[PDB]
Amino acid sequence: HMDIKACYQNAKALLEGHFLLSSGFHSNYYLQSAKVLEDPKLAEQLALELAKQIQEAHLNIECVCSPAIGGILAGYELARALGVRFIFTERVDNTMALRRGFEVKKNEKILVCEDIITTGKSAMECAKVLEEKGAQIVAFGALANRGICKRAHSHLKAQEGACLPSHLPLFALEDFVFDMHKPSSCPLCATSVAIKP
Ligand SMILES: [Zn+2]
Repeated sequence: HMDIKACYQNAKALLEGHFLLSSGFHSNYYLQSAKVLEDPKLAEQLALELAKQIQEAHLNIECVCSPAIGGILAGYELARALGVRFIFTERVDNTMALRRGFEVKKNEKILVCEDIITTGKSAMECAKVLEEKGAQIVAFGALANRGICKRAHSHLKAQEGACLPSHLPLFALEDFVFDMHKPSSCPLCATSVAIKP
């Protein structure tokens, strides 16, 4: 229904250039999700669209959790759209932890939401914190997917670097598949220097 790519493009959330990503791969694009989430009206509309997919799955989500900082707004709007509670994990002494008095009930059905899933590494660190507290991780969610992890309802395949488990669904609005080059085989490196975004 919502034109996802046009939303991100109009918001100037799509940076074109030469970037060294967290996976070690070089790309001609980078996504700045904060440029979309800056607008609560856009964030709500995207979260309502995401919730439709989640509800079709009948997973009985009781709580949405996000790893701080970037995943916070997306997960929070998703929790509002689902009519459930929202909690977040944060890095304390360089390790993911659940603070702020947030508590998890034993076997609480939690969806781990991010603003964007690249490798799914931060989402996995968040899920491990919750599982150790007795929670059941039933799904992963994101507004945008980088085509590294496979999302539900897509004909794309999971790639090298994917960290999310194969037995749990990932729900995302769209796949933002960019050129991914190995650093020793990057065509952009011939013309410019790759910078960390
Ligand atoms: Zn390069």
